[PDB]
Amino acid sequence: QWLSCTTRHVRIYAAYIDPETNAFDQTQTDKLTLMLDPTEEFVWTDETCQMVYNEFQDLVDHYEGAPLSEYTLRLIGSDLEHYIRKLLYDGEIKYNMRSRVLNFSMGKPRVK
Amino acid sequence: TVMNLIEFPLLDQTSSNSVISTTLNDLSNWSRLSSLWPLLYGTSCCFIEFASLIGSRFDFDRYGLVPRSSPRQADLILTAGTVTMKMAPSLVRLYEQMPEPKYVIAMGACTITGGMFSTDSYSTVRGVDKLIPVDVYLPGCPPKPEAVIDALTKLRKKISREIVEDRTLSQNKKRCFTTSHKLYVRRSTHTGTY
Amino acid sequence: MMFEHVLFLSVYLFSIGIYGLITSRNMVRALICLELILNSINLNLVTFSDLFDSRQLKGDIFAIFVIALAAAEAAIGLSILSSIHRNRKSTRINQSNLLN
Amino acid sequence: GRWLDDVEKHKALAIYPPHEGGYEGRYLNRLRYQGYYFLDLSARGLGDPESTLTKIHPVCPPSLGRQPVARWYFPPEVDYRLSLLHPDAKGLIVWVYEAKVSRLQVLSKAELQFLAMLPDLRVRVIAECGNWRKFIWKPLKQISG
Amino acid sequence: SKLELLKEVYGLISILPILTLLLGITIEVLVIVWLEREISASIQQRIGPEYAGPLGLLQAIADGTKLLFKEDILPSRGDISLFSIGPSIAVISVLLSFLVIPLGYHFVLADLSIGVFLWIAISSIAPIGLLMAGYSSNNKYSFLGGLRAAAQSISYEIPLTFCVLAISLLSNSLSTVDIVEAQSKYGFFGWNIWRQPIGFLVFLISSLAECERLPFDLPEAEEELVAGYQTEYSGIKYGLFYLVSYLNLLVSSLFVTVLYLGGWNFSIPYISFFDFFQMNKAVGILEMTMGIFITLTKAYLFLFISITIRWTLPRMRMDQLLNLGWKFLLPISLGNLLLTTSFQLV
Amino acid sequence: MDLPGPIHEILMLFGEFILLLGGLGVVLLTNPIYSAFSLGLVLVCISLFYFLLNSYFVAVAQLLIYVGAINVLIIFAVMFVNGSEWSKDKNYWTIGDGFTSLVCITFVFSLMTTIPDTSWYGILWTTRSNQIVEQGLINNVQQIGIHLATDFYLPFELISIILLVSLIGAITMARQ
Amino acid sequence: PMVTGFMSYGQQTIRATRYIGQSFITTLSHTNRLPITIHYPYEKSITPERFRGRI
Amino acid sequence: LHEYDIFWTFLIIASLIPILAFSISGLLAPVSEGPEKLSSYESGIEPMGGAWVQFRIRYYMFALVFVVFDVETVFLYPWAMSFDVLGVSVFIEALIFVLILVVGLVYAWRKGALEW
Amino acid sequence: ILGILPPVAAIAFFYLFVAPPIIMNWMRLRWFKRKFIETYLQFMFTYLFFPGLMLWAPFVNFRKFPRDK
Repeated sequence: QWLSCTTRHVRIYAAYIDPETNAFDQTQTDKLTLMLDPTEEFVWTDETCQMVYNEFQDLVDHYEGAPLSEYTLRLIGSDLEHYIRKLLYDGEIKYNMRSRVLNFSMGKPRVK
Repeated sequence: TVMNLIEFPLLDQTSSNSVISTTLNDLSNWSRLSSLWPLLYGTSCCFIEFASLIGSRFDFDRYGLVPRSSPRQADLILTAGTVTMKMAPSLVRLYEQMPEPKYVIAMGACTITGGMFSTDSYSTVRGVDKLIPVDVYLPGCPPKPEAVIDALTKLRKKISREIVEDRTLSQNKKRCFTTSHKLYVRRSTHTGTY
Repeated sequence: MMFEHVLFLSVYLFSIGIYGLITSRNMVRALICLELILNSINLNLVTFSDLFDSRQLKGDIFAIFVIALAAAEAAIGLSILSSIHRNRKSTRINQSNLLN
Repeated sequence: GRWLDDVEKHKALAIYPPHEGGYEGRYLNRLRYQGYYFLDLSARGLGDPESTLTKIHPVCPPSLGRQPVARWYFPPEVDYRLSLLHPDAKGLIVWVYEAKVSRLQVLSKAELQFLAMLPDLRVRVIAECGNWRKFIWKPLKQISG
Repeated sequence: SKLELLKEVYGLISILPILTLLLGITIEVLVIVWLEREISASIQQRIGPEYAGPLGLLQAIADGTKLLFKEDILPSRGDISLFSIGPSIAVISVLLSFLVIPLGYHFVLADLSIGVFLWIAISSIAPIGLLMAGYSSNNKYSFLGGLRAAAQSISYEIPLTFCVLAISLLSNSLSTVDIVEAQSKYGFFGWNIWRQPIGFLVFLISSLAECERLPFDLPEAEEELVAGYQTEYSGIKYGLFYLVSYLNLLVSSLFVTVLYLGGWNFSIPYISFFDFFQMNKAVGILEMTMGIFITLTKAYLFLFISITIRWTLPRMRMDQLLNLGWKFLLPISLGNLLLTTSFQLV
Repeated sequence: MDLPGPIHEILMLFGEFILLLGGLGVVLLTNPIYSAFSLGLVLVCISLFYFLLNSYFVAVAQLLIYVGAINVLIIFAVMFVNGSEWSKDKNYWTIGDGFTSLVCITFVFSLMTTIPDTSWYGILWTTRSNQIVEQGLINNVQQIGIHLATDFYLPFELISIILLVSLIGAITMARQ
Repeated sequence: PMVTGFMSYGQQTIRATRYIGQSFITTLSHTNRLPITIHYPYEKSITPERFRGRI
Repeated sequence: LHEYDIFWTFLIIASLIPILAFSISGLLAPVSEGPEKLSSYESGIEPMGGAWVQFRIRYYMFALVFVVFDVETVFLYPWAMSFDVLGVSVFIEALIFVLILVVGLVYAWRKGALEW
Repeated sequence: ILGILPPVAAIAFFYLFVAPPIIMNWMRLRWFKRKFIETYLQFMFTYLFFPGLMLWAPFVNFRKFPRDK
């Protein structure tokens, strides 16, 4: 069923959920939706996420020929966990900046 | 020449609230921290001493720590024992399926980094915060049976550091994206028969 | 409006009790509506034994007996439901006309 | 503002609470509405605290078993946090949580005196140390030396 | 004139004593949860809910206030159509029972000659709410988790009835006050628990499973699936279920002591507490507080007995529980009535 | 015994409006378990009607023997009918829906116009000796208590064997 | 038969009671025992001279 | 049997109690939890699907025998109240009554009805 | 009607003044070495003087107490 790689900030859902509630948690699993970091570890302006949305087709259509297995889900999440690292290593995106614990998965800032 | 600077504080954070409307939530969060309940979870090399926290050596139940074996009820879960790649895709479901005043922490040095499982192995996950946002990281493999109570006392203050306007930072939005697939389905592999 | 408004609701239940009976499709719904009709008649009965006949209650005893027989019938009908669902693996009432 | 009675004027103090913390958070709640914004540190771990509050100090990251010299040259946390602070802010309220008992550099009382000057010269710092059941506060500079 | 109604607008009802009963029952809930969390987990253990002040006297209401917010979740399958409707029946079934329960000399809330009958009738409405709640969701661990309890509860009211009737036929009444009236004769000889201990045994053993004792056999073993039909019920829902459980316990203790023991009678008959002094001056508040005193302690004794029994027997499985409730308690709970018939024949 | 006052008709209308919606839920909703729960609601709100009128036993018993045993039995029964969510939209079934909703309304009209022509408050005056006795000093659990066994001896002796036969038949039928 | 049941129904109950009351009066000295378990967090355990903490 | 006005006031108050508590919870609550929220407690990742989990075959017999054996009590109560008031005839009548259902219970016991 | 206040005031104040701060001392003095029925002594009193026992329950206030003018 809905066996998706639901890692932090990487939830490639193998089932249609883009309502407030999927009403079945899967909606028969025919769309393969995705939500980006509900914990707000990164604040998003549309333009910044537009490159990720564009390369989503590069990851779902350009290099996909294997059946619906989490093998492909790791094949996606691997580059997904480094596209954000690249987008931050060049300063285009920044961290949460809210009243949460403000954890640093990639460590504190640097001086280049 | 700073790398990965922090975002600017957008609000000016300038406000003033009445005491008769603030002390209510103040004592409410005081109760919320002084009535926390554990959630049962424990796997491996950094767990077993949790059991001793219920006896005559260590007794954290003295503070009202009611151990609940259910996600939707409790709010405090201890990721005791070193976690691997698997048992995680169902672990995060627990954090997703409990009320919002969770304020989860960690336990076991092999869960903040993966200490004794960090030379070469395709099973162990490097830390837990790369799966779930928690607050405090607890060292020790096995974790010191007293350090956990001290870290609970530490976290006991963060909730007391909350105000009435803070009860809006748990509301969510939806970055729900409309993207489909084109691939072939796989039938269920975990066939339950003998 | 005690003595007058309640009876105005007896029919307004009895009728419904019959309708759900006729338009019923599953056995359990038909039995529910049957019980509903019996309760309608019970209610139409009791009020009569409160306005008058207070020396020796002649309605409340009859209401008790009606409730007892209603419970007995609701037991027996469900018992028959067990056996029918054992024989055929569906209890669709209106799809069994092999006796005509 | 009972804390305000001994923070704006002194700018140097230490919190002596009971060893549970279940009575002190209310105090921290009130100091978000003047220009004071929280910086918790848990001082244990850093070397000479000067280069931790003024200078670009290389914080050696937790090593991964291999990789000889690799230190990301981390920055200080005073002037940058001022740059993120608005021009409408009274002071930087800071908590030296690991100030106690009852090439590193022991954060002794001399180091606290040298952390009592950044409040005055160029952060409203408060030391932490558990004490008697009644939540008390005391100027640590006189305790310092 | 008297156009519609002169003195009949709203000034015929006062809601003071009802709210006093509410405050009292809430305080007693705090007391009983303190009893549990300070005696059960302290037999050979550490102290109970310390650090909530001196002792856990504030811990109970602290847990209540914490459960108050707790962001009620309302799962998807099943909704307000039956979810919020579930625990309401549960809480009302035991809250309304507080009507006919007395506390002392002339402190009953309603004479209600059908009192104990009303209590027995209201005790057999909870299973409806339990089945509704357990089915208000869709997944397992709540459907069967509630089905088990709703089923096994049904297997016990018959001994309850055949033990309450074996006392109604002794007191020749159905109102609690007259029951304790027929029992204040010999101080403690005339107490029904000595006249009919065979009925008291059945009532006491049934009371355990009737107030969900035990719903889970072990501190680690669940309530037979993962939990007792209260898994998704997170905030005030689980709070109300905790309440209704403790309140069933309380009503059972109060009823067994008001039936088989002297309700507000001393060890010496209740009327005799006035005659031996030849005069009384201010016995009003004395007798009021002493009725709250000599009565609540007797039920406290059974609270403690149940607390102790909690850690002495492995509560049976629902393969033995039905057997015990049906083929064991029913025959003797009928035979005691068959005996007391000829016993009260005189 | 008697009732408070002009609060009476308030509770009367309230209970009537509750019971109407209850019956409509019994008869309309397709999901049978919702129907059974609405039936339970109907029966408790009619037990309250029984209690309002000063007849106490036939109220509390009706609450115990129906709102208890019968409803939980029916709930157990609905665990044997599979397949729900039939059609909908304004008489989901065939024209038989309309034919019923016609003939039932004719039945209503007939009885509902027969009733408001009999002066019930005038049929109460002609009997001023029936409810004028009370036997001298009795309460209303002893009225039934005695008048069930002093003259209703035969049906009380009878009902028991009916119960026994029903039990035997139910066990012999339900068991395979 | 029933005479064997009329003889053993008291035996089952007497065994149940001989076990229940025995365990009850035995755990009586446990519910009100005189042991003192772990004290507050200000009463940490003693540590002999072979362990490992912060190197 | 004089004034159930206290009963009615207690009914309305204790029926307002649950909706009052629910509404009070709702007022001071979080407008949050837009997560999955479509699956319930202690579940294998998203387990979903399944039916025909009844085992009504066993418990139905218990329910039936209970429903039949219950009616005894609401007939005994008017008798249990009117023992001394009347003579001893009601004693024999109720003995016949109860003995009928004792025989019924004996039958239900012998032939396997009350089982595992 | 004049001298009625001292009697009903002194006993009603003692009913809620002395027991609250001393129940916590009698329970803290012995908690693990009690007898089989000793815990029954002060626990019952936990209700009787309750008019004031809750006033010295953890409700004990730590307000800032505006000082002498």
